[PDB]
Amino acid sequence: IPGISLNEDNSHYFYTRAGRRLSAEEVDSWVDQYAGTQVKELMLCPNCMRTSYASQVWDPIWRGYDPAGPDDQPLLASLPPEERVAARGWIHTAWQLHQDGIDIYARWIRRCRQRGISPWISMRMNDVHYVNDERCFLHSEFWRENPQLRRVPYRFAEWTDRAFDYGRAEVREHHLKLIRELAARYDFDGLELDWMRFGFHFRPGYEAEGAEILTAFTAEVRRLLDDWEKRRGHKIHLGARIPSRPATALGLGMDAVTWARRGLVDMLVITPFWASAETDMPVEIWRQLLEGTGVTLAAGLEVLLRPYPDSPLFQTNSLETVRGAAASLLDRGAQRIYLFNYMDSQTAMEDLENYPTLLREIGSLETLAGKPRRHVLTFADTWAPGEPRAIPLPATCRPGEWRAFRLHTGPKPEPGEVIAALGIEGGAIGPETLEVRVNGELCAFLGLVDLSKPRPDFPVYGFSVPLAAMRRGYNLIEVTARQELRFGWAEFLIRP
Amino acid sequence: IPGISLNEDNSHYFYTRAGRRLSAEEVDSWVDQYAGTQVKELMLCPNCMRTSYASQVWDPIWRGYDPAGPDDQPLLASLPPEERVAARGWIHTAWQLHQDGIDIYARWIRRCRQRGISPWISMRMNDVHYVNDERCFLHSEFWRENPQLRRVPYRFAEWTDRAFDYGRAEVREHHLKLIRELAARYDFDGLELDWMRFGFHFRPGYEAEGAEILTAFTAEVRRLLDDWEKRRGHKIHLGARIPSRPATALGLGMDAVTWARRGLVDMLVITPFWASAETDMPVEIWRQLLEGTGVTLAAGLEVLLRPYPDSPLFQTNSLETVRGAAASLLDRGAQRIYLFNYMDSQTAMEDLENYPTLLREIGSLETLAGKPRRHVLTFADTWAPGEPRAIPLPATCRPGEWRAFRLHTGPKPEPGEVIAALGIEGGAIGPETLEVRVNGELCAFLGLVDLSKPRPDFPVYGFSVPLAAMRRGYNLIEVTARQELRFGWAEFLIRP
Ligand SMILES: CC(=O)N[C@H]1[C@H]([C@H](O)[C@H](O)CO)OC(C(=O)O)=C[C@@H]1O
Ligand SMILES: CC(=O)N[C@H]1[C@H]([C@H](O)[C@H](O)CO)OC(C(=O)O)=C[C@@H]1O
Repeated sequence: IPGISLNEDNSHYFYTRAGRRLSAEEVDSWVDQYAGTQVKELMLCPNCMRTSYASQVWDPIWRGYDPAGPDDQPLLASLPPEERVAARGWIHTAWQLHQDGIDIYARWIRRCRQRGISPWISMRMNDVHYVNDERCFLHSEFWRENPQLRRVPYRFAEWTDRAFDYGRAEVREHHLKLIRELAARYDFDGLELDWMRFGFHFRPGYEAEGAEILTAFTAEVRRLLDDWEKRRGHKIHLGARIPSRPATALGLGMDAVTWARRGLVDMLVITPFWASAETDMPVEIWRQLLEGTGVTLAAGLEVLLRPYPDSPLFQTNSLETVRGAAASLLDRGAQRIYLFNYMDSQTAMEDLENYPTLLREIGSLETLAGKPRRHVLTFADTWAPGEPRAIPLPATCRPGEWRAFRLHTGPKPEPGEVIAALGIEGGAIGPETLEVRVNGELCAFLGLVDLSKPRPDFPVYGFSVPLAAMRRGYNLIEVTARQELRFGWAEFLIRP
Repeated sequence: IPGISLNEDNSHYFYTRAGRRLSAEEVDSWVDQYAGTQVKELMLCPNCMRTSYASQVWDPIWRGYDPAGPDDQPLLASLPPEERVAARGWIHTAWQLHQDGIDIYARWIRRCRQRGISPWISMRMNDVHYVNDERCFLHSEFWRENPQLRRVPYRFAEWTDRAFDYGRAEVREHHLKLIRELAARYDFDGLELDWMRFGFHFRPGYEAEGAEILTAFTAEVRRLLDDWEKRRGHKIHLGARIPSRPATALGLGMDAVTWARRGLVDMLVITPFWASAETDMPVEIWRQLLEGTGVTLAAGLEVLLRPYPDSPLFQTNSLETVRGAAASLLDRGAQRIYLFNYMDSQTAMEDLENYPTLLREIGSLETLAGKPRRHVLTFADTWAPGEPRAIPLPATCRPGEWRAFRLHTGPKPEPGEVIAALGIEGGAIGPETLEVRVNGELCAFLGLVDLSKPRPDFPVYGFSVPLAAMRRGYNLIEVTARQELRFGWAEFLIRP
């Protein structure tokens, strides 16, 4: 019953359908794949620094576009010729829809409502893709002309260094301009402020004043949508993406409990940025923080599943790793599972044959029950400036030393098999090199496990877990090694 | 004013006054030093595994003691000879007081009230000092005879491995027996359950079950004190010492939010274990979690101030650094500063001449205002089993890299001098080796700072901070180095 909130990004549909002359009929068909599933809400993202629709207050993606011209035109000049082709696909497809008198977002919305989906607009508040290229096609002229409006003038070590500083009146006005336009143009059920594109909105050190500013911003947005409620004659929701732990959220100027208690938002999505889905997020704590506010708390997944920040693997979640994260977060009280980067092609799970199943299963413990699942140890990609970072992997165990890993496996397993699986880096073990316990109980050595992808490029050793040992929620792997070892991977595989 | 809560431990008074034949008058005079200070409660601890008073349900510290005998006697046999002298100091003074018809806790409670100090009893729930010595004097016979009731059978790498398992009925009953006697024998204004001696109460992996069990335990205790309120004809307060972060507290089976909401407790002490004071604890989050409960949230300080876990430095807080931590924790909403291990001797601040000063200043922003303070970067010593650990120091910065450190410095500085001071390990810089910024602002190179204790044993470099840079709450040091450098210390010195 909690269900699925699914984010469709600003660029995907225009990139993947480039070169077909899209009919209103085909545009509508995109909403159909999500109909009759556990999907309750599609969050349709129309923007980055530029809009994918023909905006009158902001730059459409095709501003500067010579549609008859060659790939090497001023708008695309700054990309390598190969990347001009990909980018021109997004730009041209978007442009050609506007010329055909097709407003893709008014169409998708209309169609969502026939097919029993609540349609949302999700706004990227501070996208900074490719800001290392000040000539890039997808930056706004406002950004290009106002370097003084950026977060970090003294260094460029990351893209967020060039993000807009919302400590500026001109920056808030610039994004309130697009919100004012989206509310007037589209009759949506809700607006999602996606603060997590890219998460960083203030001068380093100013995040306190930042919190006050983003609360006063959200209140002004709530007060705008209250006027549209009258003009439309139905409730319009306001929701927000925010980081996965409450110290990080407030430390990045997002005091969400305040937003919540002031009825400024009615939905919050705790999520990582990108680098990996978090399989472990403190939902129980967020629920206590939000008690009596009537906000719906959603646990946000990302498509990547990676063991540690410096890992060279860039594989995505599978149906089994997503039922793993789903089971867990629902168990911990998630009122929605929110999918970001799980689209129908290109940016998507690699086991794309399983997408129809996924959208029919991960929105409920009922439909996850008695299905194979994988609970993988990952990491939080996002931390406030100077905030101590808690990263479990990789983990070194010296001879005679103990290391514990807690993994959230949500509902107590059904009758069947449980494996605790540990990958070892550095090119090794025998059956006794590791002593492994789960919740104190000795686990049998199984041998080398042949994982399905997502999997590491190093040996994964399996240990059979007494079923009785496994608990609701966190389950604790403890290991000791008789040889020095580095762990780069840890998961529970549960096979009812 | 928020004021001070000060904890007197189970052993200190008996160790330090050993060899004096204490009269009722001297016993009473121990309270008087705290009279006229900002101390609002004394938290009088009467126990480790054994009581320091003449208990009839538990072992007094002197069970098995031969008062006339040599140091080389069974109860003391297992210690080195010179350590027998210290232990017999505690055993004999405790014993000799009982023999003189002096109940030290009854005398302190009554003397507390005469001096306008609210007397509390603080019980150590699971003290495990010297559990490596199975024959040690201060273990209860009940512990020695029941190894099956300990937390971890399958290894012995830390003292907490031999702590009692509160998952067992027998363990709970053992601890409820002492609580029932404490409530009958002493007329205290409140009891504190000190979970944080030593914080580890459950088999590894059983902390969820644990949380239900400690809530019910707390509930019986509240119901017990409800009866004694009628018999005493006043309110009896119930409180607890819990870890510094909600996720660590709940992962060690302490759901203080549930305790607070159900009116089981009215005070919560968020505290480190021992290895260092935390100068940074998320007070603001705890206040939001506890909103509408009426629970007085106390920020716990410890006496040691150490930059990281593996540091060989074991220096205590000074007046300046307790001013710093106090100013920070009150600014963020601490409704009391709670001092553990800040006694009148032996276990005490190294600058003990400043102890009278400390007791009259650290319980109010007003009395701290315009006085020199030191805000030192430390760490959280306590993490739930397999909980990823966030530890800021030490921190390596490679040539051209940026490292950030957030230090909580509470109220905006008054006119004067603000130094960001950074210690560098490994044996050596020039004035242009570090570019140092606070909230973006270039800090002038000051040179070597001669820190008073507590201080690192490696060079400390000062950086003059433009006054107007400094914000209320966190202030961000950002540093980049022209050469690879390890940071072992960071603080803000504020010198109005
Ligand atoms: C085809 C492609 O790369 N799509 C990427 C998309 C795109 O870069 C953006 O829409 C530009 O605005 O961004 C994101 C993102 O996590 O935000 C993920 C997608 O993989
Ligand atoms: C003299 C001495 O060492 N006292 C130590 C004391 C003692 O061990 C305990 O009271 C015995 O039960 O314990 C603590 C403590 O932080 O727990 C700190 C004291 O410095």
